Parts: sequence; structure tokens; C-alpha cells
Amino acid sequence: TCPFYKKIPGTGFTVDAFQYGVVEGCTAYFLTHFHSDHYAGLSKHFTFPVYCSEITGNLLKNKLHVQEQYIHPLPLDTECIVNGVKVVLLDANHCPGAVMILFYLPNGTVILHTGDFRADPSMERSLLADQKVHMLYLDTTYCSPEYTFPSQQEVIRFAINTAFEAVTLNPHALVVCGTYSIGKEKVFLAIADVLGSKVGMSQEKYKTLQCLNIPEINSLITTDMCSSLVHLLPMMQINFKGLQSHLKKCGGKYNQILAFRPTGWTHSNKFTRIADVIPQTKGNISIYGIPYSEHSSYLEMKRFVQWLKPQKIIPTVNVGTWKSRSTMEKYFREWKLEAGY
Ligand code: NI
Repeated sequence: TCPFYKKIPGTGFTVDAFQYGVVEGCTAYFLTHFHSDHYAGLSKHFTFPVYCSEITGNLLKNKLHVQEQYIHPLPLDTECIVNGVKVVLLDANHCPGAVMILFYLPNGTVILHTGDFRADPSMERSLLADQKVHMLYLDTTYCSPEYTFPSQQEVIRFAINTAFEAVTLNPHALVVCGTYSIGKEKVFLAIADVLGSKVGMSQEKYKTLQCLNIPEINSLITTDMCSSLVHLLPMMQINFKGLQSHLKKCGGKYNQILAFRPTGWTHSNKFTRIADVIPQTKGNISIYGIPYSEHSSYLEMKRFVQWLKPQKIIPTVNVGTWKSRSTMEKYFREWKLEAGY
């Protein structure tokens, strides 16, 4: 049974609600982004209208085989009427094709559903500037002040400088980057660009990337692993055992691995600056965990909510414990008392 925080009142709509069977009253199912916790339950046998971005709809058609007649792609930043209700999709600054959804209810209520997002001051000049929001369905993944991490640009600067140094010292080093979903593509694309290489990967991963409308992608990626000095591997293989095994397969072309694991936040963020990050090393293998987030930090979240001034907040993450819920509610009230709304 579908939980309340996935339903949009006053409509026939649900958000990210595909794992509950046929939801009573639902005439259109919205999908914010192509991450498995959110698409859980979609497959080629789905027969109700799915509304989403163009990129999400490429992934549904080619990776999940959803039939074309049930996929309804909407342009961004454009007022659209769906089953008699005005909606807008906005870029969520999450993974490729991820959106926030603005719903203009027939009674005058305005609802923003963030999906998953990384709040940014650029959102203060989208179509959100123009009107009041009554209800905010909020991605609360990192809603506590201990959750700090650097900008994506500082993280990428670290990665490119680390990779370029290592490979200039040893031209026979291979770089490997872990992946298990879409998102975070700038990590491996920025490192390959500084090294003058295409990125090499499995046919399954190449297929996924080919759905993402990235400019000039054919110039940036390949399935010919032998021609590439930046490889992608599943995240589960980014360990000393799995990397040893990979280095054997490369036919003595390489004699060292430098590997990256983009994580979200880890507790080493509560002590160490990005500049001071060091790898774990065993012989000719080194592994860097880098804090590349596609979710809001606490400060970024707070800034966004204090600017938007919603009347009511409904969290969509960390909802399963009373301690989490109470924590989140306390910070919402602080934010409102501090800013005066
Ligand atoms: Ni996500």
C-alpha cells in the first residue's frame, strides 16, 4: 500500500510509486528520476501513463522496455496540462534527467515535489521565483548539521589533479572509476579529458550512457577497453581483490592502478578537508574515496527552504524512525523562527 507522502491531494497523481500495484484513484504516475529505489516496480508489462523527463523516458524505453505508448515525456521549464492540472518540471541538480515537479491544484494550492535534489542558489531564479508554494515534499537525505561536504567543482579539481599527477609520473598506470547507477558522470569524464583518453566500459553501461543526451558523447566513451586508459567498473569491484583481478586481464599493458569511489558523505568528512584526502594503498593499487554528492548539504537545504518559505514541509527521506522525524521537525521550526515566516 502506497504511503501518504507519495500522493498529491486533489489530484489523480502519485510520485515515485510503482511498487504498490495498481494505486486506487491514480490516473497518472510521475517518475522524478531513474534510480532504482524510485522506479522499483516498473517493467515492460506496465500499462498506465508515466510522466517524466525526456532522458528518463529514454531510459524507461531502452533499459526497462516500457512500451512507448505509456511513456509521456515533458519538456523542462514549460507549463503543461496533465489530466486537467497545470504542472511544470524543473531541473533537480541530481543525476541526468532528474526533475522537481510543481503542481498547480484546481483549488489554488501550489505544491513543489523536489524528488531527489541538490539545492542551489540558481533555483531562486527559476520559475519558482514567480509564486507562492503552500506544500513542499522535500528530499531530506542529509537534514542534520553534521552533513558537510565540498562543492562538486572542488571535488572534480582534486580528482583531475590527482589522476594527471599519477599518470604523468607513471605512463603505465591505469585509472579505474566505480559506478552502480546513473549520476556522477563528471568524475570519469573530467579525468578522461585531462588524460586525453576515451572512457572504456561494458556494453550494458555504454547503452545507459547513450540514453543521457550528453553533448558529443560519441567522442568521450567506448566499449574498446584496449584503446582507453580510464576504465569503469561496477562499484562492488572497487577493492584490492577486484582491482588485482582486473589488472591481470589487461595483458601487461599496465603495472599500477589508481581507483576512485565516489561516495556520498562519509564520517571522514567530519575531520578531513578535501585537499588533505589520502588513499588506501596495497602494493601497486591505491583507492580514493571522494565525497561527490548529488544531494543537498544541510546548509544548502536550509538556504533553499528559508528562501522558498513554504507553509508546510513533508519529508520524503529518513521517514521510518521516530528519532529521525523528531530531528527533522525541530530543524524546520528553527529555520522558520530564524527567518520569520
Ligand atoms: Ni536518487
